Amino acid sequence: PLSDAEIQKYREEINRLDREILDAVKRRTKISQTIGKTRMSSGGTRLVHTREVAIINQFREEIGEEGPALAGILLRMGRGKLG
Amino acid sequence: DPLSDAEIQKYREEINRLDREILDAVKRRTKISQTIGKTRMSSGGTRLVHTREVAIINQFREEIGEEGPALAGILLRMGRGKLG
Amino acid sequence: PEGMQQQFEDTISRDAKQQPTWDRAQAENVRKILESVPPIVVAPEVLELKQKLADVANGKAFLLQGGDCAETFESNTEPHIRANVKTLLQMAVVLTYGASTPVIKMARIAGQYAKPRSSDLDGNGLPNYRGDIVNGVEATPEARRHDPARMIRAYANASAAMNLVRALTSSGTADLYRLSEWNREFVANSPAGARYEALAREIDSGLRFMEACGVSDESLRAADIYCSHEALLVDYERSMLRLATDEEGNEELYDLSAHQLWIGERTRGMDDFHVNFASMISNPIGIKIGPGITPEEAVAYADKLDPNFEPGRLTIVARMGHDKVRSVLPGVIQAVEASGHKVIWQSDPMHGNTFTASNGYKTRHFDKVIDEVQGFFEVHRALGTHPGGIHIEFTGEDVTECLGGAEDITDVDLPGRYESACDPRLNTQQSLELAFLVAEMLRN
Amino acid sequence: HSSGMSWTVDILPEGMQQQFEDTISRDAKQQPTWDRAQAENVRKILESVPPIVVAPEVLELKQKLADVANGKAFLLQGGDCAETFESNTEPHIRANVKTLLQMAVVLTYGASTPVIKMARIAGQYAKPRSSDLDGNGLPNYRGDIVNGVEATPEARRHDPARMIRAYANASAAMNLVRALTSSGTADLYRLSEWNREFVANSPAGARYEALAREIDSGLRFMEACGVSDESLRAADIYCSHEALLVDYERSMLRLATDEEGNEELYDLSAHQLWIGERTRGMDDFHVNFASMISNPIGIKIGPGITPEEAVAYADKLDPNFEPGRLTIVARMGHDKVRSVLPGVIQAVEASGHKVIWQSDPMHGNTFTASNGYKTRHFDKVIDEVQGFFEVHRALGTHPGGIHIEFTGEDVTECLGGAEDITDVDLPGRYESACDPRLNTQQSLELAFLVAEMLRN
Ligand SMILES: O=C(O)[C@@H]1C[C@]2(C(=O)O)C=C[C@@H](O)[C@@H](C2)O1
Ligand SMILES: O=C(O)[C@@H]1C[C@]2(C(=O)O)C=C[C@@H](O)[C@@H](C2)O1
Ligand SMILES: N[C@@H](Cc1c[nH]c2ccccc12)C(=O)O
Ligand SMILES: N[C@@H](Cc1c[nH]c2ccccc12)C(=O)O
Ligand SMILES: [Mn+2]
Ligand SMILES: [Mn+2]
Repeated sequence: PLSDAEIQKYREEINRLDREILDAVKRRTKISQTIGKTRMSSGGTRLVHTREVAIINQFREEIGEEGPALAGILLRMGRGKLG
Repeated sequence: DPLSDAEIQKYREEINRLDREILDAVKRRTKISQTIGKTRMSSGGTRLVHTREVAIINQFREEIGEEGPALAGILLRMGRGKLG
Repeated sequence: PEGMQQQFEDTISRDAKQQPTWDRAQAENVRKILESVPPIVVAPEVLELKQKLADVANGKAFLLQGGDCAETFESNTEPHIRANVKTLLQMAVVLTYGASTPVIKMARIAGQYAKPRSSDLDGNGLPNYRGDIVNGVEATPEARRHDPARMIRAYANASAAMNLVRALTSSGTADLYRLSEWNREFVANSPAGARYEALAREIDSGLRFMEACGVSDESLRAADIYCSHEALLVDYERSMLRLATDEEGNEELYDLSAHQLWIGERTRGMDDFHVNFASMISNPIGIKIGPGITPEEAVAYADKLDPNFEPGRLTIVARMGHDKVRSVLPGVIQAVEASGHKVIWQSDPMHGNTFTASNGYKTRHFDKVIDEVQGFFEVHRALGTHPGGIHIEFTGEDVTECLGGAEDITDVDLPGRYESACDPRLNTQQSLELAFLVAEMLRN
Repeated sequence: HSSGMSWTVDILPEGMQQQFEDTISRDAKQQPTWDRAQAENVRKILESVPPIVVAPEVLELKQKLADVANGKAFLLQGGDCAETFESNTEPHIRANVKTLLQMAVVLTYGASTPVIKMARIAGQYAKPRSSDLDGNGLPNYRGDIVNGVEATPEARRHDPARMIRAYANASAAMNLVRALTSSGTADLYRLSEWNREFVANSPAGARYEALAREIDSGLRFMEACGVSDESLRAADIYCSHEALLVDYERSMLRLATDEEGNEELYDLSAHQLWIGERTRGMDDFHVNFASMISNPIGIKIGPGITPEEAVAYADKLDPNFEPGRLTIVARMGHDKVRSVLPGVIQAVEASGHKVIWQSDPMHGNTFTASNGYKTRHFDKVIDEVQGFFEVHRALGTHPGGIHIEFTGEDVTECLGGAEDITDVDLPGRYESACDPRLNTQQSLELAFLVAEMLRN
C-alpha cells in the first residue's frame, strides 16, 4: 500500500543514521586509542577505571537499559578487550 | 606529567562530543524504528522483519568487524523491543 | 472394564469426522491383529511424561514438539529419522539455555501417517490422499483406494522409527557436547550466523562452566524423546488401547500408539469421537484451537478433557495466525486459568499462517511464523501466565518449503527441493534459527 | 623361583640428612635474634604436634597445580598481607574465605577451567623488615610470630614462645577453614547469591551486569540440564604462607610415606610455601630449604630479575621437571611488567620447565601518600595483571594465576575502585598489620575484571 512507500523512506533515514553512528564510532575509537598510547608512552596504565564507570553510568542515565552495553562496545573498541 | 594531563583532558571532552553525537543519533534512529513498527503492525504486518535485521547486522560487521553485531543488536532491541 | 465399559460404548457410539470409507469387516480383522502386537510405548513411560508435563504447566519446564507434517513409509529411513531427531535435540539445547528450565522433547513421529482432507474426492472424481495409513500419494484409482491393511504397515513403520529413536538417544546422538558442536557449525555456516554468535558463545561458556565445576554426569550423554501424533484414524487408535496396572494397583486405559496424542482443529466437536476418546485415555492430550475459538468453548474443552484437574494433562495448542493471536488468545487464557485448570499453553505458529503462493505451492513466511510465537509470548507476559511450549513442523533436510529465514527463500526457490507429502516444513536452517529466536523470547 | 622365593620372603634418612645439614648451615636473611636454648626447646615441642595439613593433601594439590601449569586450570591465591592473633577470629576468617570463594566463582566462569583456591592463611605471621629497628633503637615489628605490634620495649622483644602461639592460631584457623568449606560456605549457589548482591549494590554495578547475568544463566543452565549438586555444595581451600622463619618451618618438617612406598620430606605448616623477594639468595637458607621439601613452592621475582636467574631458580627448585612443582610469582610494577616478564618466560619455557606463571600485582605497586599511609592504586594493580595477560597472549603461554592481598572487610587501604577511594579516605578504616589490601568491593571488582582478561 501507501504505507510501504513510507517505510522505505523511513529505512532510508535509518541507513543514514547508521552511517553516522558508524562513522562516529570509528572516529571515537581512533581518539580513545591515542589517549591510550599517550598515557602508556609515559609509564601509565592501559585502563582508567573511574573514567570507564563514569561513561557507562552516564550512558544508562541517557538511554536506559542498553546504555551499559552500548558503552561497553565503545570501551572495548577504544582500549581493546581486556587480557 | 602536566603536558600529557592537559592533552588527555582535551581528548576526553572531544570523546564526550562524539558520545553526544552517537547518543543523539541512536535516539532519533529508535524513534524512526518504532514508528516503522507501529505503521507495519497497525496495517496487519509483523513486528519484526528478519531479512532486514540480518542485513543491518551483517553491514555493521563488514564496517567495524568484531563488535558489529553487538552494536546492531543494541539498536534493534532499542527499535523493536526485546523479543518475547 | 466396568466403569470404563460404559464410557467406551459412548465414545465409539459417536460420529467421527475424517475417516476413510473402507470395508468394516476388514478393518475389524486388522484391529484384532493390532490388538495383540507390542505397543509403540509402555505405560510407565507415559506416567513419566505426565510428571514432566505437570512441570511444564506449573511453569518449571518447556515443551518442544515438532517434526514432519506427515510421515511417509517412503521417507521412514535411518537418515531421515536421524536428521529430524538431531534437529529436535539441537533446538532443545538452545531452548534449554534460554528457558533456564528443562525442555521436554516431543517428536511428531512414529504414527503421523493420517491427515484430514477438506473434500473426500477431487473435481475429476479421484479420492484425495488421506495419509500413508489410508492410501498412497500416487494419484490413480488403485493407489487412492482406502486400504485397511495400511494400518499394519503404519504399525510396522512406527515400531521401526520408535526403535531407532530410542537407539539414537541412548547411544550418543543426544550427547550435550556433540549437539553443541553441531550448533556451532550451524552458526559458523549460516548467512545469519552473526545474529546468533553472542548467544551461541554464551551457551558454550555455560557448557564449559559445568565441566570446570567438576560436573561429571551421565545426564549429559543421553536424553528422552517422546513420540506424538494426531489421533485421527478411529480403527488404528482403538486397536492400540491397552490396560496398564499401576505400582499402587490402579487400572488405567491408555492408547499406546504414542506417549502424547492430540486432537486436530477439524475433529474437535464436543459431541464427536475424538474429544470423547481423548477424555477416556490417560495419555496426556493436546487439542488444536484456531482463531474462531471462544473463551467459553475453551473452558468446555478443559472441563471435559481434564475432568480431574491434573496439571499438564491438557495442552491447549493455539494456531490462530500471527495477525489474530494477540486478539483472540488473551481472553481464552484468562477464562481457562480462572476455571482452575492448569493446562500447557503451546503455540503452533505453522497451521494458522499457511497460504498458496503465485506459483501454486503452499508455503509459510518465516516472519509470520516468528510473529505468531512472538505474539504468543507477548500475551503471556502481559497476563503473567506461562508460555508452555511450541509445536513446529520441520525437517533436518535442506528443503525449500517455507519462505524467509537467513537464506531468504522466495517463491522462485520453492520448486527446488519441495519434498513434504503435506504442509510446508522449516528446513534445518530455519528450525535452528527459530530455536535461537524463541530462546531470546524465553530470555526477554 | 617365584613360588619358592615368595614363601622365603614371608619368613634421619641418609640422603636427606646430607641436604638438611647443608641447608641449616646456610645464612638466613630476616631472622629474629633470640635465645638459642629457648628456640631449640620450642622446636622440640612443635616437632611432636599435629601438623596443619597432611601429606596426601599436598599430593592432591600437586596434581591440581600440575593441571594449572599445563593450561588446564587457574590459581587464585590471596588473603591478609599479615595475619595477627588479635584478628584471627571466626568473623574475619569467614570474611576472607567467602571473598576468595566468591572471586573464584567468577574466575571459573571466565577461565572456563577449575580454579585452585589457596588462601594466605594459617601461618602468615612473619614479615621481612629493612633493619632490625630504626625508630629509636627499639626493635621493629617482625610479625606476631616474632614480637608484638605495640610500640614498646616489652612488646617488641623477640619471643620464641610466639612460635607456639602461631601454631595454635594456625591450627584453629585451618580447622575453621576446613569446617566452613565442608558445611555450606562454599556452596556455589549461596556464593552466586552473594555476587548478585555485590553487583546490585555497587556504584559500578553496570560495569559487571552483563557478565553477572551471563554467569547466572550458566548456573541456571546446569540445573536445567539435571545436574545433581554433589560437586557444587563444597570446595577445597588450600593454605599457604611465606616460608620465612627458620626455627618454625624446620620444626614442622614431617616424613611421609605414600602408597607406592616412597619416602618424602614435607614442611606441613602449610600446603604451599613461598620464598620472598628479600630472602631468595640462591646460596641462602630459604631457596635451599624449598629445594629439599616436597611441598609445591612459590618464588617472588621483582623487576631486577634476569632471565638467566629465572632459569637457575627453575633448575634449583624444579630439578625433576614436575609441572606445577614451582610457581614463578612476578611482582614487577605495572610499568615494568611488559618489559621484564617476556624474557623471563621465554628462557624458562625454553629450559623445559613447566612452572605456573603467577601475577602478584600488589608488591610492585605500593607507595606512600601525602598523609603518610602506605597505599596502592586500583588502576595500577589492574594494569599489572592486564600487562601480565598481554605478555602471555603474545608468547602463547598460559597465564597461570594471581596472588592478591585482600580482606572481606570494608577497609580503606587502597585507592580507586567504584567507591573512588582517595588520599583523604584512607584513615577511615585502615586495619592492616602490614600492606594495603583490596577491600571486599575492590576484590570482587578485580575478580570480574580478571574474568574478562581470561575470556579476552
Ligand atoms: O583514559 C581515557 O579516557 C581513554 C579512553 C577510554 C575510552 O575509550 O573512552 C576511557 C577510559 C580508559 O580506560 C581508556 C578508554 O583510555
Ligand atoms: O522493518 C523495519 O525497517 C523496522 C526497523 C528495524 C530496525 O530497528 O532497524 C529493522 C527491522 C525490523 O525488524 C524492525 C526494526 O522494524
Ligand atoms: N567444587 C567445584 C565447584 C565449586 C563449588 N564451590 C565453588 C566455589 C568457587 C568456585 C567453584 C566452586 C570447583 O571448585 O571447581
Ligand atoms: N538429559 C539432560 C541434558 C541433555 C542431554 N541431551 C540434551 C539435548 C537437549 C537438551 C538437553 C539435553 C536434559 O534433558 O536436560
Ligand atoms: Mn501440518
Ligand atoms: Mn604484603
